[PDB]
Amino acid sequence: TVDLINFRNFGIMAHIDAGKTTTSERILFHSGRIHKIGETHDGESVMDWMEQEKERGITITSAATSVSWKNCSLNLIDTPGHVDFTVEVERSLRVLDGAIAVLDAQMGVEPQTETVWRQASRYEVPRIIFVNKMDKTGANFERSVQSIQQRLGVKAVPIQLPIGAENDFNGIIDLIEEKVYFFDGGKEEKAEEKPIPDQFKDQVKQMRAHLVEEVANFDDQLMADYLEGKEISIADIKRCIRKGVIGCQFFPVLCGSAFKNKGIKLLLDAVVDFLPSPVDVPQAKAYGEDGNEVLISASDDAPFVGLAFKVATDPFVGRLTFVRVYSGVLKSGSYVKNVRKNKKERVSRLVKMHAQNRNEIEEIRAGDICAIIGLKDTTTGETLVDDKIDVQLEAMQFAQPVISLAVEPKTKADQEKMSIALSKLAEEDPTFKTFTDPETGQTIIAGMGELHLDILVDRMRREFKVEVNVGAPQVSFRETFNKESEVEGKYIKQSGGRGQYGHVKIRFEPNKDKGFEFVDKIVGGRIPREYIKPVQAGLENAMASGPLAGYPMIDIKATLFDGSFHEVDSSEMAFKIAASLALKEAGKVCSPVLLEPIMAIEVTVPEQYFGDTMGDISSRRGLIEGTEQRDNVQVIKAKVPLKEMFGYATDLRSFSQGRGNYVMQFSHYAETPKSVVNEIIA
Amino acid sequence: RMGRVHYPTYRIVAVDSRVKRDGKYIALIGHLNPALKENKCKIDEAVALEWLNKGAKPTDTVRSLFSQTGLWKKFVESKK
Amino acid sequence: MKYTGSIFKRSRRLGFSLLENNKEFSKGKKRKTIPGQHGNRFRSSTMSGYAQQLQEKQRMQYMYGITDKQFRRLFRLVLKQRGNLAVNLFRVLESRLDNIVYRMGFAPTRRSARQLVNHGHVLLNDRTVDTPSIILNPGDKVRLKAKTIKIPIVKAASESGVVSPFVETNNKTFEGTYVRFPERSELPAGINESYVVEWYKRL
Amino acid sequence: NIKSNEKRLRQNIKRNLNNKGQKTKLKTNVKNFHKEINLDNLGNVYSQADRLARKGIISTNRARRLKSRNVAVLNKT
RNA sequence: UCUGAGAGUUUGAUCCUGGCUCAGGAUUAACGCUGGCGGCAUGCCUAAUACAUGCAAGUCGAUCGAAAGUAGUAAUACUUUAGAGGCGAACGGGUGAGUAACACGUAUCCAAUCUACCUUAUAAUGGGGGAUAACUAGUUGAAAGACUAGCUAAUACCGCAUAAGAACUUUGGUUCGAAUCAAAGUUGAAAGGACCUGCAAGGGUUCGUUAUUUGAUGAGGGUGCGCCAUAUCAGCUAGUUGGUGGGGUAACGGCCUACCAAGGCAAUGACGUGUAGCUAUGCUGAGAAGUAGAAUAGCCACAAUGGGACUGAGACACGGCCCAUACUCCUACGGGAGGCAGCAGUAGGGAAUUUUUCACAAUGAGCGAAAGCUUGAUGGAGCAAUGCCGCGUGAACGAUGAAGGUCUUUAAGAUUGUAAAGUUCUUUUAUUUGGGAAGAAUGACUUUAGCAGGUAAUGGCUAGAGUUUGACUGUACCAUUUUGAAUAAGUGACGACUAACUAUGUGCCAGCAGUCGCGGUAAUACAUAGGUCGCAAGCGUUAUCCGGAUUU
Repeated sequence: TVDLINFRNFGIMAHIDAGKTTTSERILFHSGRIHKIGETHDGESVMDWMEQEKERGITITSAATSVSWKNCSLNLIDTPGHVDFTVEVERSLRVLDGAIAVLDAQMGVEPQTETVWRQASRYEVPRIIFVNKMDKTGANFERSVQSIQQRLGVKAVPIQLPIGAENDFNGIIDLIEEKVYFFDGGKEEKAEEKPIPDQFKDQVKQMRAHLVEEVANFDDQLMADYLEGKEISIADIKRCIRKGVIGCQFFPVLCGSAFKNKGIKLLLDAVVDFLPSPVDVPQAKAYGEDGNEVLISASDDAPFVGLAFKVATDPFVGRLTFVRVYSGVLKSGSYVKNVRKNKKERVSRLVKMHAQNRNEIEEIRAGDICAIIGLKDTTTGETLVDDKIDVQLEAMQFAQPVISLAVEPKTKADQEKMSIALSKLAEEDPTFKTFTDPETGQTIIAGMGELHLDILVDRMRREFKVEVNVGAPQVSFRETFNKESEVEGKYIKQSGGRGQYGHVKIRFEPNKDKGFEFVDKIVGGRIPREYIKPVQAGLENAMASGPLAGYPMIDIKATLFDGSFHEVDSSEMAFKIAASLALKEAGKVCSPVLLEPIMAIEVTVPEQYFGDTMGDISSRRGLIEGTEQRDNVQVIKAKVPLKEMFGYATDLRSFSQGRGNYVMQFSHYAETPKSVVNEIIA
Repeated sequence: RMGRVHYPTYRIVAVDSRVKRDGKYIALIGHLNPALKENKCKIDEAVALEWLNKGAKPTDTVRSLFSQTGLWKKFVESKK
Repeated sequence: MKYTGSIFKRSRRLGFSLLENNKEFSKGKKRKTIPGQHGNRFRSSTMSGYAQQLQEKQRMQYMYGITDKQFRRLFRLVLKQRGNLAVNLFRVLESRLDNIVYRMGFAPTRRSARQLVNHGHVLLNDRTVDTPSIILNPGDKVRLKAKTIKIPIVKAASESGVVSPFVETNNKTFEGTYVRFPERSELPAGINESYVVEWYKRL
Repeated sequence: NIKSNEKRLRQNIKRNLNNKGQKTKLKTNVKNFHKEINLDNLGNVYSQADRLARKGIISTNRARRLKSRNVAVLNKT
């Protein structure tokens, strides 16, 4: 590569309903503050649609957001927009070098910002903190600066101080420099340099007496200066905070309002000064396919390694493979290798996107993002190589589509077109599972939540032009029967040209913990041994149908007692049919019953949803017994019917504000109560 | 032209320099392989004289071989 | 396949040594029985006109290692000439480079000759040949400039020279030359070339 | 379109208006000859045929055929 | 003399009428398993289905005025052209929807044609005018542009002198619808540019002009033959069948018009129908023939669709135009712009048919004395076992036959298997080092020798000159060029046809299946292990053309 010290790439990570569209638009505008063509005023003149935060925030720009700031090219990316579905977030995280976590201002809960921060801290990647709105009701500075430590305790350092409380918001009291007033209520153009207000000088000093003190964990000379009271150079403490944030020792917090556009220039200055470069970030290594498969890093000079993470179809030129090249330098018109598929891919052309425009750069260096036209066979989750060597892949995706829904094809041709839509929609994110049940028949497709299923439907009907009916998930039952009985089977019949006859006598007995079992009682030669085995099969096929809803009958012990083999009219399949008649007749006599699937669900909650889950299980269904008291949490295991999971994924999640989790494991089939007997039957 | 890749061949033709090649020909005059230069040809200069009498200027670089045929000694200086 | 792999295995079922007799005759014992764990008495239960035709053709290409497409190439080449096509083809059957080198006292086996030729140790008329299938013609000179001192095989063949009127050779000067077309009487007669040329009209 | 077609248009449009004028005045001469027969308009057509057939405006065959027809029908007068 | 091989198959059985199947080839081949590579090509057949982007056919300043900019005190020289004027554009490439007929091919006829640029052949290459282009200023809008008024150049446009020669008119002179001559009547010929020379006068070179006669080229027109099936398609036909005059096409021609009539064709099949680009030819057979008209080559039709015209020698013009249709795109919304059956690339489809790759190195085509410019043609190169050809993955010796395993069924033996182990050797290819091409025996370029009418001299030409041209290519390959067995073999069948079976499981079920047919209790027919055999980086499977089938 060239100048890897400057190829600092970042990701746009915004909270749900925290102005995702708004915050993303302001980040584009400030990143768009390059006056070579007028991108500043061009972004200033944008007023877009308002349907959903994530959707409009994504569709306003392209995923690849290549911009520059005064020395360095930055590739901002906002692919994740969701209830914070994990895979896109972590994939972008491995693509990005650093990230900004947007805090919620309408309320103080911000239940999903803590989740994205958990995911970010999981990878040791550096981050920064910034409250989205300093003008929204409920956006209290004290609330945020106390809640961060109460919920997480990450030693976040609040650097800059605002001026006003959600109505009087008019500037920032800068800590590193003098005060900066922002009279703009939007569309940031000028910053008013002012001296620090007198009444808050001490407000600085204390924090100042802490700030250097907060970076006092790096050297002893800083402590000596603190004892002396001698001021440390602002550049020195700035670099100390940079080392802290890149090393995840602490994280700075800044203030501003997206709807008011105040103090984001300060954020950009901080990003340039303190956020890391690929040389400054740790080495998140990949994995090969041989058994030990890696003792290597990117090395960033000329081994070309780049993770294939997203593809989008431009109508003019076909597919577009967006890739962040981790190492090496690549040109166009060259065949790259995919060892996961062992295939050649010709790089027809290269392209870079800023907001929506194409820039054909014939060469891409390490530490950048780009898109490729060509490469019509590669999917996401893979790593691209051109040296004919096995690919090293770094993938730790988290797939939790805990809810599934059945999508109903209107026709077998509709089934085929929906499978084509599945092929299109699985290349972007295959975490969703699809099953075509052999018994229930309806196609089950997994999703995260209401918005996830909604967006899948939107791509199906609009992006894919595929129209398919939607239904309800399908996993039905099992059948068995009550107390034993013994009947006979006599099939004297014929269909095709001659006589046929057969007759057997069997015992129809339940076996609670054993499947099909055969016991013979032929002592007087009523049935030759040749007919012992076929009759068993006649039983094994007869249980498949039930008189209530038609599920196979299991947990039955069969005991053949007697029979009659006649002359040429007798044949083995006639005995099998007679045994089938006997089995069905006895099943009708012995009052068949049904069994429902039962999953064992374990829920671990600190304190919040104890009574909520108790009442949900008691009201809906399930088998429960009291409490488990784990180290600092409450754990409840319930053996609950699998039907009860319908909407439970969002009944628990809605009550938990998105902070719920569980484990779904199938336990066993259990007797169906009379209510279930009335519901399912037609 | 014809032959193989890395193996060119072009049968010399007194063809109209304004009509495309690889078509019907009034008279084919000579052949030559331009890969290895040894100047093997089957020139006639009998009907080619008539062609030059009625124009029929061959392709661009034929004039060099025309010098070897020595027609300049018998065509342009034929009025004095 | 360019090589049969195991060559004694070829003489097992065939019962004919590709050498004079010493192929499967002196390696500890003489194993001239046909292979197969299912082996049993077989005297007249597997031989027919079709079977003997296959046997002759198989031993014929085994003696030279000709692939199917090259076999049809040689068939068309001998079609290009007239007369008794069987005997003329048989004369062309010696036109292999490795076969000649073996018959020139320059290689104890045609397999060794082939693998020397591919290695580039042979010089065919100021043109080193790596393909050992080139067609011989009378009046060809060969050299073994320098990749022969380190080869004990070529020297051992040189001391065990072969006498032939259709070619000339100075084995002590590493010189060989194709003189005239070979004679039928100098070559094994158990092979029948007619049935194969009857068998080759299938294009 | 391409610039070369624009240049060809910018030329041949005016050349075609000129040719239209020449053809219509030749037509007018033919009309005046059709009204009455005289040697003066015969000379007029003689001149005009050479004016127009000189360029590509009028084909030699057409001009010769028309003048031959007019002089032939004149031969009886 | 070119030149010919079948097999099984009903039934108690035998043949016969006679069907079937494959053994064989071919294929834009497709698919499976796999797969180093050389060289030879080729590499949408689905949707003339819809397409972003780039080139896709432009050139000339020594044709013209002038503009812009450099140098120069200025003049002027130079660099580029906004434009005009000249020419190429109709070449060429691609497609096969249409078209079942002069369309191909073929033999001839055009007593009825034309055909710049290029052949022959001569007459000269003037006198002017009056205009606009470009530009300037204004009007309308972001702009593209559009509109208005002023100034002019051109080898541009249009009169004016003569027309050598032709052509027309008339008279005389020809030939089996003809052609040739003489005289007279009439008409209309050019434009200049550059260079050398010359005080000048003027002369010359060279380009171009005009008209003239003659090649060739291409196009048009005439027919004969050859150029699918359909009668479970027998009437069609009123510009229809001809005649007179006129218009008309490069010419003839109801091609068309006015008038005059009512014929003309068609059972040897018109018309209607569907199926179609045609040929040389690719493949299949010995052939009569069939197969299809790959690619290429020739010819014809088309350029989003229907017309219509436009100049130009030549077009109703891939990439000129208008209308109308249908679409798409932009519009700050008033209006505009366009057509990949061009190169690719992209979307869909299918099983699938590739690079928006390089240089114009060569060739070619165009423009131009000249240099020079264009050239998604061209030549290469990328990719694909897609076909063809060619090569390796070792080789010399090497054991009563290493170890294990298999059968034999504990016993020996065989068996895997010279395969192994072992010694020795090697390197096309893998890979380091230097060599290393022709392709350009062309083309430019001026001075020389010479030729040549002139000569005052440049220039017109032939023999040598190097500064001149390489993507391909420090390429293939080669001196053990470094090391090194190292860098590498699968596939099908094994009851018979059809050269290829043992052990185990197995129970008309599982399954094989080209056919005959197998498997219901130890199956040489299935499934696995081992072994055998045949082809091989190809082997298996499918479709379709033929041989076999002489089985219309």
